[PDB]
Amino acid sequence: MIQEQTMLNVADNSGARRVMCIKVLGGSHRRYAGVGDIIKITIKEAIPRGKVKKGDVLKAVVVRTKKGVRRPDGSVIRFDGNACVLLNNNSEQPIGTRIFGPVTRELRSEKFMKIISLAPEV
Amino acid sequence: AVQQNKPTRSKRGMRRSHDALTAVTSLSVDKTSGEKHLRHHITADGYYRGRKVIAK
Amino acid sequence: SNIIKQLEQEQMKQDVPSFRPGDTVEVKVWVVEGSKKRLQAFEGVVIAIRNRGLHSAFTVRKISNGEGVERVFQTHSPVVDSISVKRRGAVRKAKLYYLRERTGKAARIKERLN
Amino acid sequence: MIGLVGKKVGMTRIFTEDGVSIPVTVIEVEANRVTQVKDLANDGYRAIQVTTGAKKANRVTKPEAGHFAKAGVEAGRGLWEFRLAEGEEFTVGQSISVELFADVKKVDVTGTSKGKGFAGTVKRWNFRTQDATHGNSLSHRVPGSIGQNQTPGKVFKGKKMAGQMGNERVTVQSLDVVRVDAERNLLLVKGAVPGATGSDLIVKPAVKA
Amino acid sequence: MRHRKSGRQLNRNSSHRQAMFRNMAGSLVRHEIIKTTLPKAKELRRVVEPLITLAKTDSVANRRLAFARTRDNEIVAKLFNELGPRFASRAGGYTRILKCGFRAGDNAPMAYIELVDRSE
RNA sequence: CGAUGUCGGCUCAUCACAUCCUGGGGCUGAAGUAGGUCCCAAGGGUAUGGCUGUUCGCCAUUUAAAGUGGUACGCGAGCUGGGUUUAGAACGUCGUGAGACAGUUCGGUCCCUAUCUGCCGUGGGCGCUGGAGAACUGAGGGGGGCUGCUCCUAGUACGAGAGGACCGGAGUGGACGCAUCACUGGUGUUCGGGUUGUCAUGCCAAUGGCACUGCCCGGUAGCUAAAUGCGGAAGAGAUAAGUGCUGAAAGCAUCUAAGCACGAAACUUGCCCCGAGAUGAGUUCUCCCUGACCCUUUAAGGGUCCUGAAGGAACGUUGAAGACGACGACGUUGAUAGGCCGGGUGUGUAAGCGCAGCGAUGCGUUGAGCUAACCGGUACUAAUGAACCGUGAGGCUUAACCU
RNA sequence: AAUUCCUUGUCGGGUAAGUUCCGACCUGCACGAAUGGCGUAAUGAUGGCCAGGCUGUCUCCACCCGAGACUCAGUGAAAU
RNA sequence: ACACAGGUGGUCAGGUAGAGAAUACCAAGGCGCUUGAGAGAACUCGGGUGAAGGAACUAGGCAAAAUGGUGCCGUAACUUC
RNA sequence: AGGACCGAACCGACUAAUGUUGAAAAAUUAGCGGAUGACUUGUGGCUGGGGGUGAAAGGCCAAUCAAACCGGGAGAUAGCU
Repeated sequence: MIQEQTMLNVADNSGARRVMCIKVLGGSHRRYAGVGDIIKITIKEAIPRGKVKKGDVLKAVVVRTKKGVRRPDGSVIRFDGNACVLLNNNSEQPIGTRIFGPVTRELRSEKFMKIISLAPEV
Repeated sequence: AVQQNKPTRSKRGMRRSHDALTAVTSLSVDKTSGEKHLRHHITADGYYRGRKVIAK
Repeated sequence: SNIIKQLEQEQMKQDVPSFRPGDTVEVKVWVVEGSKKRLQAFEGVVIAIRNRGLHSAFTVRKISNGEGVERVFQTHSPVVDSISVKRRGAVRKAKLYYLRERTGKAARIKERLN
Repeated sequence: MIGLVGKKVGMTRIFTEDGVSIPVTVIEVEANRVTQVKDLANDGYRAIQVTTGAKKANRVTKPEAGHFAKAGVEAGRGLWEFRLAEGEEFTVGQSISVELFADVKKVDVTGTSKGKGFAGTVKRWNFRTQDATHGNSLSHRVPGSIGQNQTPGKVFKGKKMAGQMGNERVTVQSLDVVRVDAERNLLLVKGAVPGATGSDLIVKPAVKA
Repeated sequence: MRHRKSGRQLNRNSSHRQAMFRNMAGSLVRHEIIKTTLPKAKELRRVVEPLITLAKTDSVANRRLAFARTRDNEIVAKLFNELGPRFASRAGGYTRILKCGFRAGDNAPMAYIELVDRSE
């Protein structure tokens, strides 16, 4: 499960295999992150085709978990990687032009549908 | 941190009052023979509950 | 008391397909999503036994591109369009956990066809 | 309005169209015999005794058999008492059933939790285990420091240590009536309740106008 | 702890209790009454009743069994011939327990275990 | 000074109130939202990451706050032991020098047969009085207590506007706390199957033991959290600060003196659990018993025989009840524990026989074979008559009724 | 700096930050050529700082096995 | 001090497996104990199991787990070659 | 060939854990390590009190040691207890 000091691959286009989870947020004491809810990330490698800097502090949201999406019936829909997508801290919204993720029901429960819907996978 | 002064001999009598061993009285007898046993084992004569269980 | 099993058979189906683990099940669903029904298809192999009445999980795994991509369907689920079993598996274990860390010719399943 | 008793058959998920999967607890309700009603000089109030089985007619004693003769001696599985106030009509002449819940939607259940009497600081009192390596001497399972030094001279009441767990009365209030059947004497309720599968549950209606 | 384990852990390691109760099964069929502690008399009933049930069928495929843990040269003709009609054909209840009293000079409870039928 | 462990690190308390946050609101250079300041209040609350012996400090991100103090600036018969404060080493300095040093680092122990006061579960007496049994009172104690996010009222009040609130009206979260095992994971050394080394049943097959449960691969029942369900209520009573009515001392005036009315996250209930040793030893219902004799002599005391109710105890079979005790189910007026029978879950198509293929191996008979906890069926094994304890209407009185 | 208070000097690099690490500098209150000077590899029961696998050290433990805690019998202490 | 988990000189080491004196089943050989019965809780000691995460723990990957055999391939800086 | 790489017998102290009124006058369990040497070892000797021995800690010198142990001067002396 995703938590503080976890290294992940990123769902943002031209993002590197390595970004670091520095805070799990929620204001109260928190163990692990949650799908469709925010997390604090630092960029540990930057790709020159991408739009981010190494060592920069950013806002993100969790978009796929090895724990799967499973609330309504207990029937799990599962993925073979843990990943988040990057959000702007003032203007809001996913900062990329493509997302590498399943873009499930709880991501369309956010204000983001216009920039995630190019490829629905479930 | 050690015992200072000796505990009372009435308190020794009361702590020893909690005994539960019995004088086994009366002992049970078989339905065909007046031979004694505790309420669930065989006699030392092979008699038990009017059934007879060990031959000679 | 067994009246709680009669309560699970209340929601179970009168007739349901059997395949057993490793078979190629070629599935279709209407999903409903608590809001709107729509046709979706999913294809892979069934990697778990059905099995315990109403709470049968019906777990299917795509096993492609070096990812497993696992999904629980439930065999008695009201959102199922069809199950179209078209190939046997050549497997002997029912839990199949060795397929979660293997790819291609190491996660092949094969056809039996015997 | 009084109360009723039945056995915890189990719990099974019922499923819903928009989520969640919802556990429903099933209660098998007995012919609650109404063995007694308290009236004359009984502390200015009225109360009924239910009875939850027939036990065995060979096992009875005369002080129980006479005390129950007014309805015949049965006294099985548990007696239990409920306060009879604002009930309008008298409970005697029929055995009480899930008809108590034919209009009611909310209930409170006294679950009686399954015993776990063995307890411990990690099992009961939610404390960690301390240092499996790096160095620690006989302080690996402890509720920390049980009292400050010198000046108090004594141990405080209400500390997070010792005692027993499970076997509490443990009420639950955030429940809902899912199905009633007066012909089968059967009750279904939403959510989980204390007490193991196969244990006896006490339930009373909850009402607010 | 033990919340569905109904097996008695008794005294000393499992591998002792195995060896001992597999030997005591051979000792019981030899003399048809044996004396020991009340706990040992009851713990000898475990898996030996299934072993008696196993000795009922006289088929050549069933004759392959009852042979892994308890062997003796003088049961070889009774096996798959007599243990059926004498015991296993009863369908359960192949033994009897009775406490005989206490052990000599000490507080240990003593009992005898016998087979449900005596030879005529 | 015949010997109070010191700094920092971990783990965990109790009291204040000089209030950081939470409830209340006053004054103001207070229109409104705010800021600045004031005091009624300690019931609930008051992070995390890097650097250092480390407090002290600094930095990054979180917050209703990132409050202060007492308790040897709380917790070594507490955990840790890097600094300071052991033997040895190694650098800078002063001195003729042993030494010395407002100069400094490397390696450096943390003991404890718990008596008494205390604390936390649990037996056994004495007691309410003739004995037993079933159950329930409430004098009193404990638990509980704060809060994040969003939406309606409402773009309402105030104000061109900018900006933007009380008041009550709901839904949804975390730490944290509780419960169940139903889902999802885990474990599950009474179990199904594969396999390397080897021994054993003559040998081969088939099959079992050992080698860490050999290696495992798995797992029912169970338990469990990382799983799921739920949680800190609504209401009532009474107050403080504070706001007031009516009004005399002060013919005016005045929250007070007489007499009336309101008010805070506080206070007390309600909630939830205990609770008559509440010796201030509560209360109803049901069950049972209708015997004589002797002595000193007496409304006191002692002895003898006769044979005993209601009920308990004893004993199993064993438990969802346990360290010992205490407690549940029932005991042939029998399903209390087990075996057996029909089946589940879980393993994986074996053996025996033949066939294809030099063969490994695969194929048919075969969804084979195998079973414990789960479900149902069954007296097949086991579960004393009842001994023993318990006896005979139970002392005095105030008041009424029945006789 | 094995030599340096204020000092974590002052600057650069690594880092969300870094009294630690790496590299420079001179203004060494007091290094200096046998009371030796300076540098180099395998190497070191050597010390500081990072990356990866692997992992119950930790989130957080949860359940087992073999031995003690319990109990009864036999033989039955010590410090105080 | 003891019929005490200790100390202690010389000679010997087969089969099957294996490089082997490692290591197991074994061989020849030996022993089944100088307290026994039972049980089983918070806790104490070691071993076994390990999901998802992983060095976050800690002064420190300490401790623990993973790696592990050898025939054929393929190999940096620095260097007293 | 080897003050050589790993490694039995052989040796042995570094980490960790258990033990600590013990089995124990220093062991036990697991691991890392020493193993042709500046080594180790069986057997018997030789080195002594300010003397020995020490690739040198005032460590070791039969548990003792900024000076061992026993027996004597010695019932030494104590403005003190």
